[PDB]
Amino acid sequence: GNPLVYLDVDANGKPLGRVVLELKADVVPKTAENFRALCTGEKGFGYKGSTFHRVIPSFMCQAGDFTNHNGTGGKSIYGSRFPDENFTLKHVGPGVLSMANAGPNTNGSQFFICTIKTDWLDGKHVVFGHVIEGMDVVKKIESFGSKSGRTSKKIVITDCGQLS
Ligand SMILES: Nc1ccc(CNC(=O)NCC(=O)N2CCC[C@@H]2c2cccc3ccccc23)cc1
Repeated sequence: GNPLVYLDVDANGKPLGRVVLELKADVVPKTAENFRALCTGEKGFGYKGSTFHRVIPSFMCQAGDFTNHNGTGGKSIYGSRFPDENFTLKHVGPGVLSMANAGPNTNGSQFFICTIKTDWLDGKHVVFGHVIEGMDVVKKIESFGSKSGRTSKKIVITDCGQLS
């Protein structure tokens, strides 16, 4: 079935707990496979040690720039960027997992988890999963955000991997 992956997240050196995500490989296999491998780190690189660099309360929490560590970078298992697979899944509510981008067909490794329904991103950002467990962790992360997106705590993915 669909992969289940996890992110263990710190805020200022103390553990917040674990976010578990289902990756919808049945709808978006390529996008799901990318996130899966970046979680395990099996290609030699991935999310372990990277940060949530942009967090905006009542919107979303953005992470995954493990190359430049500032929100301009990241890369996929396929190459630096890969196409928008499809826009079949929608940004329906809190807990939606979706790809950040710099316009059409520029998916890399950056992703976000919504804390509200973000319908205006439908057709622009590829939705590829959702939060199975650990929305409390997502809310903690959200609480350390700000209007500009700058975080008030250092939010790090200390460990990540595949559960099934
Ligand atoms: N591969 C790659 C991906 C992203 C980037 C940098 N691009 C972005 O951060 N773009 C914005 C973006 O993807 N998102 C996800 C929802 C959060 C943010 C976003 C998306 C759409 C509207 C937003 C309005 C205000 C603040 C953030 C907005 C560079 C390289």
